[PDB]
Amino acid sequence: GNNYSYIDPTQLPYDHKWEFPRNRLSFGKTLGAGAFGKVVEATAQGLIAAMTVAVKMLKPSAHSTEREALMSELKVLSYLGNHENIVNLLGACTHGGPTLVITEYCCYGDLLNFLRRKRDEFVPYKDFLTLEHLLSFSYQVAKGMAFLASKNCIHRDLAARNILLTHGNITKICDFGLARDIKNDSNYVDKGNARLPVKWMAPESIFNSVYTFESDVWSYGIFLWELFSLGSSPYPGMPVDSKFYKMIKEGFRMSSPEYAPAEMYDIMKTCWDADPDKRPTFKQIVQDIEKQISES
Ligand SMILES: CC1(COc2ccc3c(c2)ncn3-c2ccc3cccc(N4CCC(N)CC4)c3n2)COC1
Repeated sequence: GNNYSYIDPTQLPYDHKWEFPRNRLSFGKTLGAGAFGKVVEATAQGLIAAMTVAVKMLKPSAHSTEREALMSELKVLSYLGNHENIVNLLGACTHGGPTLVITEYCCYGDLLNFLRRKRDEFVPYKDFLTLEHLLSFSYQVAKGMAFLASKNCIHRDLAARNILLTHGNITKICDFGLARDIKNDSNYVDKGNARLPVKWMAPESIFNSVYTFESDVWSYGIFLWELFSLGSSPYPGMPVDSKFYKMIKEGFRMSSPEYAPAEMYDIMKTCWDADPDKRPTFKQIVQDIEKQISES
């Protein structure tokens, strides 16, 4: 009985099959900077000639616990494996300097800014943005999240800003700094003291700091609202304050975006069930969207 346990991927050794020499890595422009650190475009010569990649790194002032967390994220990505709809791990630099995590590069950037740029040219039916594209995006994000859940992982920051768009209109979930394997407890209780994405969070995460497969599903529902509203900020007209929390707890939910199909707003509503047990799984969401695509 006690001779069997769940292998914790963050306790496994770093596998040097990922190691890439930093003297073949040339940094280009900065792609983003924030609590996650710094992300740059780069060329990784000979990782496969020259492929364009993204490289995540910490600020030079970073704490030892920040540095350990980047190593832990590397181990999580190493254990997770490859999927079409995530920003995949390609390599790392783990000695001779600060840790660098090398991942796929997505030339169109984040989906939120993409949507906000294409808002004015959007037309529901027929390059330009159409209802068909938005359904495809909903499907691909659900497939990436189903994959994470099939590996017993939660992302904890699902939002349009953390979805990237690459060639062929393929969407990829990015930023795994907060992702966790929850095989042992079937939840995660956040002990951190960082700023949190309150308007994307399930009420049980706000109130009790508990994260689960089902709280990722809540966030997916908020993502759907962002998507079909073409990049509107969620809960318009509502600051994050005592009024906001009271309303969410009492059962307030956002109305449908104008261009959301009724069956997609139906998914949103089940993602936001107050009872986590009544929310759908990503597996169920994928099957639902599949059938909507086929019926279109
Ligand atoms: C639009 C252009 C392209 O932009 C980009 C941006 C990030 C790009 C990118 C192309 N390929 C990849 N990544 C990544 C990769 C890992 C990341 C790990 C953590 C955080 C990230 N980001 C993106 C979203 C987040 N909300 C803010 C920081 C990350 N990004 C073409 O010139 C910019």
